[PDB]
Amino acid sequence: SIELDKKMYKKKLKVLQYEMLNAQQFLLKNKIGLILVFEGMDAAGKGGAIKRLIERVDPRGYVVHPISAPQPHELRYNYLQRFWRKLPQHGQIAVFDRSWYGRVLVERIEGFATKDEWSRAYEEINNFEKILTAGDYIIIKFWLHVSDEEQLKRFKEREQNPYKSWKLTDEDWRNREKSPQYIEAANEMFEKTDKKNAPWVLVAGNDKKYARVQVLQETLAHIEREALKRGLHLTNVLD
Ligand SMILES: Cc1cn([C@H]2C[C@H](O)[C@@H](COP(=O)(O)O)O2)c(=O)[nH]c1=O
Repeated sequence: SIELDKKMYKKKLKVLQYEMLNAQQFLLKNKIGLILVFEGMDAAGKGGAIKRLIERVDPRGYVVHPISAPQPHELRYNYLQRFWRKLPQHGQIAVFDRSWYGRVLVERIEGFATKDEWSRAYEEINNFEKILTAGDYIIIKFWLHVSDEEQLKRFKEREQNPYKSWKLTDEDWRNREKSPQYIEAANEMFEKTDKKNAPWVLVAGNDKKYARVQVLQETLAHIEREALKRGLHLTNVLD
């Protein structure tokens, strides 16, 4: 595939979003749930890619969960409990903007999880996801990669953006210094939890338009593959 100008990007995006709406109706009709994980550094473009992914999908059929730090009430349970509570029904879509993989990313880097906790978490997470995918759930995980210089450009845009500058803090700037550790943790995560039933898709995120298109294409492709594995064929169930 090639990069496209804005008009052709818009047309390709519109077709892919129609196909995503159709795929949602297909998964609902066949009562197969869909779980999408998004991870990546601050300003990697997770939020915008999610917005394009579900923009034309029926709002009754999905929930986007913006995941932040566990609250004190959530820490009274196992770290996966707050995520168990958010799982979609069969036939519904759940999007996790950050996810249980925080156990092996920010919580590992910041020392919130002990060494034993994050060390054993890879197989705990594999086993959890396998429970779901052996039943009636499809899981895809996306890592949006962004360069340090592109992230810096986006931080400066945010600090000049009246809708976003209130949220950018000195702590975020300082956390940019921890990026090497995050990259190492993400690479170990990829090595240990990239599974056939629950793949990691690495998304080239420096160009937002390409990232949005790729997220849509990869979601649709894995839905079609998993449909085939289940003896079903994705067709147009809209018209
Ligand atoms: C998303 C997330 C953040 N955190 C921590 C990191 C920071 O100390 C704090 C706020 O992070 P945030 O500003 O990126 O949401 O919460 C966790 O411990 N676990 C998580 O899953």
